[PDB]
Amino acid sequence: RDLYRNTNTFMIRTPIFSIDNYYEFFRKDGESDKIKDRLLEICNNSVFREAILVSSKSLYSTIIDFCDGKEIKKFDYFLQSIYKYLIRMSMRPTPFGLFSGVDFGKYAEETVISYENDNFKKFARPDLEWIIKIVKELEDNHYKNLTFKINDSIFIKGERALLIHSTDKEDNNRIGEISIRATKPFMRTYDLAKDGIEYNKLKYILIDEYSIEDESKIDNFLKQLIEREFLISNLRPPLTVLDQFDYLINEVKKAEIEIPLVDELTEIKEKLKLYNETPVGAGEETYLELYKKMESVANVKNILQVDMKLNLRDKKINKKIISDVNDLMNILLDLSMSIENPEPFLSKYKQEFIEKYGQDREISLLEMLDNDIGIGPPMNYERPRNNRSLDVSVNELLDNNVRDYFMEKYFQALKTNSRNIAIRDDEIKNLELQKIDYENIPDSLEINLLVKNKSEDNLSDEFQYYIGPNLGSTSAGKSFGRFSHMMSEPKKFFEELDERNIELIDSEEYVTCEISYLPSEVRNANVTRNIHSSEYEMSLFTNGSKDNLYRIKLNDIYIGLENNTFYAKSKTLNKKLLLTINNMLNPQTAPNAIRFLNDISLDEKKLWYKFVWSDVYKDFSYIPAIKYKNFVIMPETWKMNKINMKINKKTEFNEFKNQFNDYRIKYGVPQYVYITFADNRILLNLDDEQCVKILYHECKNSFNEIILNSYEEEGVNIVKESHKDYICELVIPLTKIKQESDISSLSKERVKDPFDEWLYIKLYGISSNVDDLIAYYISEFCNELVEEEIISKYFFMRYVDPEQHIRLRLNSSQEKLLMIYPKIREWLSMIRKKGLMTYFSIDSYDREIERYGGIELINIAEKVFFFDSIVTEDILRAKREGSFDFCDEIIGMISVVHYMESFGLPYAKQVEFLRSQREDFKQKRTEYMKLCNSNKDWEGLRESEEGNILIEILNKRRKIIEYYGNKVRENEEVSTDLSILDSIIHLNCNRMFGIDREFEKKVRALASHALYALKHFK
Amino acid sequence: RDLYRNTNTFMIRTPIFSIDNYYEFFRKDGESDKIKDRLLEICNNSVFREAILVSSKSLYSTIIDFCDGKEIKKFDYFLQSIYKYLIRMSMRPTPFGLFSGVDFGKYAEETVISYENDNFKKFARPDLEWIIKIVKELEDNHYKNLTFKINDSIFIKGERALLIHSTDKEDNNRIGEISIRATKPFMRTYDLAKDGIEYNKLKYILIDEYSIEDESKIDNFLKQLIEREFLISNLRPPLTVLDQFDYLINEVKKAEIEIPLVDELTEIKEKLKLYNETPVGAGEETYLELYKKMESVANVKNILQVDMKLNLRDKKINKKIISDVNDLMNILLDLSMSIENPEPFLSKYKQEFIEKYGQDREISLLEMLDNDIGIGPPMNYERPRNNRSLDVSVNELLDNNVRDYFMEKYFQALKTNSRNIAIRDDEIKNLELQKIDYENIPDSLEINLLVKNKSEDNLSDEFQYYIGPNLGSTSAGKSFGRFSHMMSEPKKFFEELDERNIELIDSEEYVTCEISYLPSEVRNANVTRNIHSSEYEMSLFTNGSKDNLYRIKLNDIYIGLENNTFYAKSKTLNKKLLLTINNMLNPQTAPNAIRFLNDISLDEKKLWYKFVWSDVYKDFSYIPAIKYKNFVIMPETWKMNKINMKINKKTEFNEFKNQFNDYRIKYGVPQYVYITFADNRILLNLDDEQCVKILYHECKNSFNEIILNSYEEEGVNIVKESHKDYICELVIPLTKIKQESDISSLSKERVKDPFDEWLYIKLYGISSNVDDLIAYYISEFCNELVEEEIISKYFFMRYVDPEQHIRLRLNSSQEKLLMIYPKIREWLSMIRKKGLMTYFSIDSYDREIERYGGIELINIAEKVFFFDSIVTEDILRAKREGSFDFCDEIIGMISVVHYMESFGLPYAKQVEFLYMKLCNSNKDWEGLRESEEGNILIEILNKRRKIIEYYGNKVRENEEVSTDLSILDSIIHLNCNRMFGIDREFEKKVRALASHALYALKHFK
Repeated sequence: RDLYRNTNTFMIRTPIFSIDNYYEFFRKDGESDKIKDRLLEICNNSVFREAILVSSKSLYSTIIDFCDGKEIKKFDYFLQSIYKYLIRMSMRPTPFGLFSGVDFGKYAEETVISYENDNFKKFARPDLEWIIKIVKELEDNHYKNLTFKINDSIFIKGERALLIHSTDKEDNNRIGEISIRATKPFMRTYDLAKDGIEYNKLKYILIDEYSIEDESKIDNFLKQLIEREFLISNLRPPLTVLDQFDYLINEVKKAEIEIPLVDELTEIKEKLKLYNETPVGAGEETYLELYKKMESVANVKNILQVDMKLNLRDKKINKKIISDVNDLMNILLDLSMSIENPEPFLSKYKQEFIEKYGQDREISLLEMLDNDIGIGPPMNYERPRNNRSLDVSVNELLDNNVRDYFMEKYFQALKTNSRNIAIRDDEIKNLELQKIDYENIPDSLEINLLVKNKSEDNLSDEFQYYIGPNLGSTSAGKSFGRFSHMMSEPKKFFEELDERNIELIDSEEYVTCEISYLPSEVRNANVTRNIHSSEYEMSLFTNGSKDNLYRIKLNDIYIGLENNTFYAKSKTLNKKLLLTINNMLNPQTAPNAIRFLNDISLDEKKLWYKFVWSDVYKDFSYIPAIKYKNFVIMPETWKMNKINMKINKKTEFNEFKNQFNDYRIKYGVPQYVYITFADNRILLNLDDEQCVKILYHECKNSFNEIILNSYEEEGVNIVKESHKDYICELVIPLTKIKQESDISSLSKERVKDPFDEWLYIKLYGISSNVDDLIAYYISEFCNELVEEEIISKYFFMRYVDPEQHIRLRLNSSQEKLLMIYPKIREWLSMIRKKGLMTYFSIDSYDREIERYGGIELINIAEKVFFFDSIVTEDILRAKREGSFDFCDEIIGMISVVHYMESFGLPYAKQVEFLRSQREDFKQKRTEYMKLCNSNKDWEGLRESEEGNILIEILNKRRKIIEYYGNKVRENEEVSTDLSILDSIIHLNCNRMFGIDREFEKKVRALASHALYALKHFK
Repeated sequence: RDLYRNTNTFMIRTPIFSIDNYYEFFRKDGESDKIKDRLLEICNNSVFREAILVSSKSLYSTIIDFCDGKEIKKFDYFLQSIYKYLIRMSMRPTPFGLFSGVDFGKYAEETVISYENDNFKKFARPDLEWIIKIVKELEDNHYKNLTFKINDSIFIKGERALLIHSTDKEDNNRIGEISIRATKPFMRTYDLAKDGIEYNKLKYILIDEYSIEDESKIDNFLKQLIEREFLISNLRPPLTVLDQFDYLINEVKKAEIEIPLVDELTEIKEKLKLYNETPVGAGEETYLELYKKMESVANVKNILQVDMKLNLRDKKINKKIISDVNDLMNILLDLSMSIENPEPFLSKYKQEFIEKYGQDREISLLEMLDNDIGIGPPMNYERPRNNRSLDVSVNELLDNNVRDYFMEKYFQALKTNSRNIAIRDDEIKNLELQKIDYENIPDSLEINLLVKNKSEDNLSDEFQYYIGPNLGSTSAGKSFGRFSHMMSEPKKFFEELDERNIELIDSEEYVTCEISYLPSEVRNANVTRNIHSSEYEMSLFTNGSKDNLYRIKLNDIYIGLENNTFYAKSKTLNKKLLLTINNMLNPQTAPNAIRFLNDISLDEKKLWYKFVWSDVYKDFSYIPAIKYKNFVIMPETWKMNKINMKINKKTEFNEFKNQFNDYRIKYGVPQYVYITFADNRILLNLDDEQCVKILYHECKNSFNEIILNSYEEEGVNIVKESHKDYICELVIPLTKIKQESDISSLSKERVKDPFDEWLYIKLYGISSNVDDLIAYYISEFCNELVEEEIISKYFFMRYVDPEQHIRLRLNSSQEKLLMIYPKIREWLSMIRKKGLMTYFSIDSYDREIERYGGIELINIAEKVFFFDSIVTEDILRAKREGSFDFCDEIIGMISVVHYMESFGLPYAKQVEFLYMKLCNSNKDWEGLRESEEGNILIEILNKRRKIIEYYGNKVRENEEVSTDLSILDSIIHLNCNRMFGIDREFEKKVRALASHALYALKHFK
């Protein structure tokens, strides 16, 4: 079965020169091997010169001097640069500058890709580093004309206000939290600037309502907020519009400011329009005029960004490619089921969240991630690291059968001297792996493919695929967003993706939202400006493209768990958010909030390019190519270490050369390899290429990322111009086929200080005597205090920190509790002297209000816990006194059944409730069916006087549970009271038996079979 | 340079049959391949029959039927048993039964080992299961005649008393503690039976002093103590005497009991003497008579234990062997430095011990290991597991360069199709590993070697060595003690080991102590009775061999740390204990106390047979042999899994046979291999060998312990009888060459309850706003309580228990602390409402009495902490106001130097204990007082000076205090914590810079 379908279009990538320029440069067709000579004939190529100019203006100036014949001092460093760019212009399809370009194709019944005469169109635009220099300059002068909004990242925490990264930053301050004080005039500003205010309109209101007299005090105040980016002006362009520069000119035209600058920007816009029409190689002088004019307006290092479009004549591929890729995804998703814990840090974080907050609350995203008021971030987040000493250990738990399979594959490959390992469908089927569930399949993806034709002599589309060095991406659209200004109809592309996303998810519960973010170092944002079609937008440190009706704020995002998976909800909308980011922003370097919102959008989905064998082979210096059918998934690879290569920074060439030839002979390294960083394809039978090799080896300390990969050395290239071959990469986007409380964390209702109506004691060192201490000591003392009316009620339960303890909670007034504490000390000293305990502590009681039904019902649940304590004490005593001889399993079963009977869950439901969560251990059938039958009044149990004692104890608890059950059903705001019933059953088991998960599981199984067998009697 | 020297002697081990009996049974020289005929011929061999009789009387009875010509039921099961025993009699030197024997050799200038005609002596003696079956019967009938002692394993905990393993146990009970109530008449008996007492003398004291009037009450009391083994009778023999049965016959003569039993025991003793005189094979009829006599006295499964001595004529080996083993030990101890954390679980336990008890306390062994009053055992101990939910993840931290070295070795071996990997001294020297220290080299060891002539051509001692399957032992004499009754002069062997141990350790402080333990399942102890020459003995559940002067009791042992290594000490002796166990008792199944005492004796020593490459190759299904010079360190090995042998329990033979022949060719498995369990050497070219293979493989589910190892296929055997080869194994023992408080844990002095004169508050949620919370809020509130005289003093510090918090401690009376608690509540609510904290708790204050000098000086240290808190608040406030602008590093250095100066540690010591203008304290910090900033700083610090001088003089005045520099170091660590919190890097920097500045000032001091 096919799991994915294609979209309407795909991306084509291709370098500017054919492969012939590469082989011809290594003297393929000419005897000359002079160091210069050819070096002059490459610098006479105008397309090579213009490509260098747009990328590195320093290296350009050296090439001019070289053609002038001037002495160039380094020359060594000069050759390395020229060689590396000549290679990168012929061999690396990845699009950058003018070295490589992009185009968009369509699926067809045949493959044909061709170049037109009018190949290569330029798309130049201003760099964001340059634009934002002008924005700051203007608003630093003319702010009285501007309109301001509050920064949507703001968080207000007590008397402090915060932003997600440091602004107006300081080396003495970035060592800790940086914040402004939330003074009353700041809180007034926060309400006025909510949706934009004119500067003069804001100023006079503050001067009015605070009198001040000194006008300069308010000007100085507002300047601080603007300079620290708590206020954002209208001039700053959105990243989500199609043209940031046109936006800025429009805004300065609305303000009617700096009229001389408006003309200069218009002239720059016209010069830039002229430059984009010049063909490649003709633009050199035109670029320098524009670059000089822009440098005269704002002096920054980057100024211009340039892209180019291939402008192909034909651009069709045989849709057969989609049937092949669907085969690959099946085997990879099957293999993904062998890893049991693929995200160990996020999985640990769920346990911390549940232990703090339970299942029934939604928590503010910014509170939750805070170190002081939250639980902090996951332990692998490096922005504001978690300051707690938590355990960082992890294990993904690979299946030992799959570890064996790949190790036998490796051994057989070495023994037979095979350069590749092949996996096969029927070999994987024999592994007996668990099948993937549909909800775990990822909803869209992108894969990068190099395509070569396997034989022209068969006159057929026999294609060989290699997965590209970057593999792909986790969502369709991320690779395309960077080129939205080059697409003919970008809105129609993203509307399709948005429609298919909405089609795959639950209707009416979800809305789509885009995340947009401008970092402090704005060079990084030049790849982060893109179009989108999500309904809502959250724009941080920038103006948004959306109207204020569709604007979202970080302090409005609440996080919850459902089905053990995280979701995000907007409180103002009361909608769940489906979150998108249409660009290749790296999550691991973003602030923790953005990284977390990225992570949870992929929660419980498989990551398709996380390969199982990666951990099996991580220690080998050599790995064969891994392939499936006609896909090469990973290339053949070699790496270098201090054992196999013996190199120092004091080592020298010729000495390295001898040492490296021994490596090539020992490991079989072929003539062509990639050096897997930015140096790429190296020809080893050429001494200048080994000079690149040694310089990298020696900077990389002879180990660091010195990884060699084989070249794609079979098949032939599919893209041709006349007779010249071009190397070509496809990006294929795929979409999944569809298969049919307001109580705050520190409210005084939730958290009770010591002696604030409750005294909460932890008793340590109890494990050897737990049952005698409960049944005798605690029972007598607390039941005496109840009769003297000193306390109204108590309950206890057993827990584990490191070390086991009893938790004992007493309820009264603060006055009465402080009055008796001296007698509690004497009591606990007497217990210690007998050796029954070691030490104790007093703690804050944190009330689980939402779990037991809200602020009304938890008062009744705390009475239910009081009566269940008494019954437990009485059962433990009668058991110790020998008054009956039932096993622990029988007492558990009877207690569970008596709970459901008194809570009022009718028999038709009971079995299904005790299911949904011992077959040969039922062999006591007659005993269990006799005892668990509640009919008449436990008639089968009352048969023996031992059983009569037992039921007369349990019935002390009955009437309060009935009352609690009726109120839970009487409440219309509470639903699935079966979750409340389940919670109180766990606590009774804890009280009687302690922590034993297998024991509790046994009691619930062993009682579903007796209730089932009583079907004929109900 | 040689690290080890030989002892006077070594052990020789040899099977009872020559290897020719193996090849002749697989038709080496025979055309016939019938299963019978040969099956009849071996069953007519008298040595084989008696060997089977001594080991399994069941199978012996089947052999007799088979020779009587009856038809056996199983027959197939009959074949595999006879094959397995014939092979084990021919090929496995490990001594057991009559299958194999032992002898003791001496070193010489040349090797010659030869059998005499008088070979093979029997050494039969009774089994302990039978001895103790008889002992229980007598002490049940005749207890009134016996003398009794307390069980030396006893522990008393509050009102309960406990033993280290369950007695009179119950399957419901064994899951938890089992104990007797320590009632007053028990505590009286515990004093009376200290040195032993007669039953009547004990009974009538108790009856009198408790005036019980009903005599039967005390009888029924003492019977329960005896049945539960809280009392031990004189009849029960020591495991550490030479003959347990002669001891038992002697004690019943002293007691005069049951004289009709005593003559029967004496006659059993006589018949046993005659049996030991019979040659092997001649004894079947005499064994059955003695066996049936003994079974008539006590019916139990085992009854008799038998060994045999080889009685070699010649037994010299060339002393050259000792030089080769020194080379092996050099290269192995060199490799051992590549692993940083080889005992991961015990290192965690050292951290938990430092956390709970610190560096200055000695803790009772049975308290420390207790789950409730102690910290429990290490997390890998299986006898009462640690019930705490700790993280058990562990890592040994192998050096990445050595992993690379071994991985390129393995790749190169597979590529060249080589069957072995060789390690070399110069290759290891290029790894640039750290050098092993002399204190880490283990004091003694034993190594097992199979020895072959590399060739006969020279008639020369060119030897090839294979390390035996069990490798060796951690201590000299562990392999030997099991044969103490067969040695000619056992005391002279064990005396020289004790003397060599006493010579290696520190004089005067140490004594040697033997641990002896009898388990509840006594069959396991038949290998645990041995002689020793240690000065003291601890005997558990048994009588000892020593007088009461030299008896040690388990509740007398205290544990401490020194130099980050554990030691054990006796409180009565006031001596450290050098602990010995001269037998192969497995520590991993012993009670937690015995396992911990074993682990102590090896702490911070290397374990020589823990091979580094064992972790690197653990995932591979084939491994070449690892060798060095002329040692094969590990054999070549293959293992089977569900990928390479697709077999199931439903799989039939023939299909297995075709499946396996494929595996052989793919992996190159040779003709002879060991199946590494109790089936051992297999000839794969023979079909019944394949039947043994498949039978094992099916039960082992095609995975469990199915490891194949190659045979020692080159060289020739060195032991000959005329012209018959025997396989021979040596055990070489070696010894290292020498290179020249009374305050209990729950005393009211130590632990203070909440409001018990101390109020101890932990404040959470504070990490964003420390320094402001200290300098303003805590400062202004607590100092105002001192002015009111509501509290006498306070101090604070910063800690982590996962979450960061402040620890704030206030001192007053209980009545005053309960009176003001409402205002403390109002105070902390206001701090919370500003968002400066989240929640708080009240905790017990556990005072570090021994760290700060004992019960008197601790009261002064707590005043030093009070004045140091005030100075920290003042410095933090002045910094926040900007009254000075020094770096944190400057303030740290000045405070450290001011501490040493005011504590009175002179300059000549300061640079040994650990900018120039500021740290020069001369005149009156005159270089600092020059600026106004420096005058403000120094005036704050001088608030602290007077109390530190007073404290320092009292420390030096108390002659009971030693290394007062540890007190100064402690209080300097606290000052840094208050100002900067927890950052180990920053303090290390601050101290380093201060030392450099003080050293540069030598001309000025």
